[PDB]
Amino acid sequence: ATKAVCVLKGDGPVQGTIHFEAKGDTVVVTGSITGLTEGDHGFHVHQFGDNTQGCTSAGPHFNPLSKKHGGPKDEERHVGDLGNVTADKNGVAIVDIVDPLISLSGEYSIIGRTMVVHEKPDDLGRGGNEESTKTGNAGSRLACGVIGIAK
Amino acid sequence: ATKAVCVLKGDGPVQGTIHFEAKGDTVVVTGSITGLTEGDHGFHVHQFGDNTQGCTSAGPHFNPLSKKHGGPKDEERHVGDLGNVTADKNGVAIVDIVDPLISLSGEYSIIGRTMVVHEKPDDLGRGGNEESTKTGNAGSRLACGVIGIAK
Ligand SMILES: [Cu+]
Ligand SMILES: [Cu+]
Ligand SMILES: [Zn+2]
Ligand SMILES: [Zn+2]
Repeated sequence: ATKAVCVLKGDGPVQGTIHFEAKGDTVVVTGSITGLTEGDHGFHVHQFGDNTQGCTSAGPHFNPLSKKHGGPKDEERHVGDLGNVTADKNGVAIVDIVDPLISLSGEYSIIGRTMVVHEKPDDLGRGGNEESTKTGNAGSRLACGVIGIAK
Repeated sequence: ATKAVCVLKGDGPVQGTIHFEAKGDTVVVTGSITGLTEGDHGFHVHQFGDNTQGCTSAGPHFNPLSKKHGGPKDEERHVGDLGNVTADKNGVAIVDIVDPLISLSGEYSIIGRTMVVHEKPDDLGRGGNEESTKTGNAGSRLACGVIGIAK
């Protein structure tokens, strides 16, 4: 794909639509997520596009390079590690990301994988417990969607 | 991918879980769809994995070869044309398909595309009208899901 889209859904108030575009050699990630608590929320590509057990069956973060969890600017990060989206007082987080590791084709393709927004801020792998190095302590998955080819 | 999965959801009673496995040069499609009226129901891969407008934003049957609509055993068929699933009196259709045209990788890859189950039987391009030649007269989209990568 050159364009992809993801509709985030869960059991609670959180919803969103995420768009992806292969621009130049990078992927531009845009959209919005609504119904969030104010502040940062972990935002990641999870390995499986599998919603059979809700957002749980999406598996861990997309990680073809077998690294520990990090922030999007880190060398040591998962390919899926897109950092945090930040909700305002109205519950709206505007997604605006350009990422060097994700792709919409080949080895790094996130098509058919899952976008997940989480309950808590991602500590970007700097929390100092084992959990930080896996998920950034971002906690439960509020909404997710399988990433699909868009027109 | 080598395995894929789709969760079909819509605005009514119909839902399902469809699994896909690359086997030799085919894709094995298994699963079930529940909440259907008894009888045949059109079942196709559609072009976009785009659920922003429910099943409508999936677009047409996946058709990279620009062919007319057919049944899965026809030479003249869309890549996405998987025929019908058949619901019993209890409303359960068991999906058991082997298809050589859809793929889980490359040009005919259905990863990131949308599986759709329909209101009416698919006449397999044999209804004698113009619509038959596009959609098999399978009617409304009861449920759909983006096909994602599975473990
Ligand atoms: Cu995540
Ligand atoms: Cu269809
Ligand atoms: Zn991670
Ligand atoms: Zn067709």
